[PDB]
Amino acid sequence: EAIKKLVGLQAKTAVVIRDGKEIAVPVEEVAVGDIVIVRPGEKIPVDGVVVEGESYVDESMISGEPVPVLKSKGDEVFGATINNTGVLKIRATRVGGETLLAQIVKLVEDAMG
Repeated sequence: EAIKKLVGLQAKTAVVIRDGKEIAVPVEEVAVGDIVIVRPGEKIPVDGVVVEGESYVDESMISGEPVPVLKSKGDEVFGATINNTGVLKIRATRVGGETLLAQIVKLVEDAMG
């Protein structure tokens, strides 16, 4: 439920493109600037901006909106959201405690702490 469910929704792994090749890494190893590749059906692991591809993304777990949202080059995407329809390449813009999800968690933890 709620916040506890959100923490459980965070990605644990990512696939980054480094030195011209895909590498699967624990999500903690993703850096701002990394190019991440996300396949249809996979969780977007960090916040970022689409650099390649076009796909409907399911953001219901954060925004509560049941209808997925079209993401194309230049659009922002959020960690923990689910990529639905097409492969996306995304440049990471916020990772770790800086993601939207992490900021929500922090807001609640701080207020209730």
